[PDB]
Amino acid sequence: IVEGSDAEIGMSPWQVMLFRKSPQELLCGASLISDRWVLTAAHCLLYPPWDKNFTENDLLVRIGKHSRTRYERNIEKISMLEKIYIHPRYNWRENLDRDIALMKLKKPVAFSDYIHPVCLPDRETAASLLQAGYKGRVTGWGNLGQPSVLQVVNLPIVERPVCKDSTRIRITDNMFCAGYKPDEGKRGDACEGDSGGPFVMKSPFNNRWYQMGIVSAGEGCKYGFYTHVFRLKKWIQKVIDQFGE
Amino acid sequence: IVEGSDAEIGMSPWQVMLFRKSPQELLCGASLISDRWVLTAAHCLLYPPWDKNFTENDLLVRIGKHSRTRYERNIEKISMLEKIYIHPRYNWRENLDRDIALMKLKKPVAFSDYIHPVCLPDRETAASLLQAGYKGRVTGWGNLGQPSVLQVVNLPIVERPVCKDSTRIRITDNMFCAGYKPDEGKRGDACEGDSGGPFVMKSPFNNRWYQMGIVSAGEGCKYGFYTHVFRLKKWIQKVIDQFGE
Amino acid sequence: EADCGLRPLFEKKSLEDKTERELLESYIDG
Amino acid sequence: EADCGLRPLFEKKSLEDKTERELLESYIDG
Ligand SMILES: *[C@@H]1O[C@H](CO)[C@@H](O)[C@H](O)[C@H]1NC(C)=O
Ligand SMILES: *[C@@H]1O[C@H](CO)[C@@H](O)[C@H](O)[C@H]1NC(C)=O
Ligand SMILES: [Zn+2]
Ligand SMILES: [Zn+2]
Repeated sequence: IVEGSDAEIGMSPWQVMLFRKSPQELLCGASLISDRWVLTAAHCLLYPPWDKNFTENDLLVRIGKHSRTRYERNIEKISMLEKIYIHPRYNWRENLDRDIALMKLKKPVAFSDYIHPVCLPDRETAASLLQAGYKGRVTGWGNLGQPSVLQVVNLPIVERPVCKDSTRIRITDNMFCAGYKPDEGKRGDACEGDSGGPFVMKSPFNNRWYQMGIVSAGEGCKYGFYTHVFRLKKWIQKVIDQFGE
Repeated sequence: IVEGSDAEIGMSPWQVMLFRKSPQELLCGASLISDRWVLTAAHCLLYPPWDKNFTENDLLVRIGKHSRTRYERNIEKISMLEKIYIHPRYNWRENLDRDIALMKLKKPVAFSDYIHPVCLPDRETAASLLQAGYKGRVTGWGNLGQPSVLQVVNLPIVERPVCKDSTRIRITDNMFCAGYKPDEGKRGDACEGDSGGPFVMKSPFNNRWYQMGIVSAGEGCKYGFYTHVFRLKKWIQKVIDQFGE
Repeated sequence: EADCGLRPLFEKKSLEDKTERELLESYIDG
Repeated sequence: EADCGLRPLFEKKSLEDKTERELLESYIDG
């Protein structure tokens, strides 16, 4: 997270540090939605070009953490994954169409002031807060340059016509984009390593935090893309309802 | 369960043997709906006349059992209760109006071919299968006379006008009743000790088993009453959504 | 929750208990 | 699930983080 700033404690408790088994190395990001359901980006797990064939054994996750380096004892939570699930029609080939994934956990996970999940958006919530001129918050650990604690930057959602012209890739509608125009002088964008992490918005209605997207490709280190979670909700609920036992 | 018969294995896997701590004694029945949510009758827990002030510490439950006496090892499951919740407007005084309760479990519980929950009924499901001339299945361990295994009897739902005339108590609409008319010669009714246990119906639509009621007062050892689960669903969902972490 | 009320030894096994038919005998509209 | 997206150190504590206001500055119809 570039030109970010330090989160205070329990400001995104649905944050999850997706942290590969051997060797000992931070991977992407991820997000907690149920007490066994982590939401992340597929190119974390699946992406032929960088040898990426990540299976359920091979990674753990770390839930309810501030610092990247250290270990909080009895504060944070070490979790294995009982199953991964990449999206069926997921297009690594072209434009990361449907860059989205789910990872069931081994055991369930108890909640605390530091661990807690995020709400997934409903109808009103997603065609109300997604907008021209509105911001959400992308939280993440990737480069500066390295941050001893979890970062948190707030970025503004770039108009459909504008992402399109600015980038070379064909954006589908199962993504949106965000990042500051060079116009102002607020620089700020998800760096690479912050992939899979939650774009969040605080509903003015119920005061609830909602994941609208997932860092698909931040770049930072132009506008960062995100998979348009809401426009792939129908998928999530098929996977959760059917497995998840 | 009188004039019953033996269940085969995993025929009601949402059955739960509500089994008091000291001394070692079967209590009512109960039913599994979520992986931390047991559904039972309040007069199991709360009923001034028979000294009944049962608190969360004082009882465990036993999930995924056939035999009453014995112990199936690695088959069944020993569970404590992290919290009870009697219904707020529950009337022990008069006619057991709203005889219904919920018991959160200590830890969560893994599912098996022998443990599994039951579906709670929706709109169609409850004004479609509740009826004049329709039966469900009340499963239970109480007297014969004692049954070395879990019993299972199927009884028919007695018309509104008929329960009323036959009994002395004012039946509310937050109950219905079932048991055979003396007319036929099929005797059969929930005995006392089978309280709190599930009245179930197999939906002809989705082939799904639904709890419509809870043995409120079987008597057996006249028509057995049941709390009209559906007409108190709204309550369940308030309790589950709000606590249950 | 969502896979509920389907006994793993029966409706997932495509089997039927001794007396579940009995129930279905007593429904069906007209 | 149902108590989601309410951080126990903030929205249950009736508090607000440094920059959550910032977000709310950028909405509201007209
Ligand atoms: C990943 O590897 C597995 C077996 O090691 C294989 O079945 C699969 O085809 C590979 N997947 C991709 C997307 O290359
Ligand atoms: C049960 O006992 C507790 C304390 O031992 C008391 O607060 C409560 O009033 C009693 N409840 C009933 C229903 O008698
Ligand atoms: Zn199952
Ligand atoms: Zn909570």
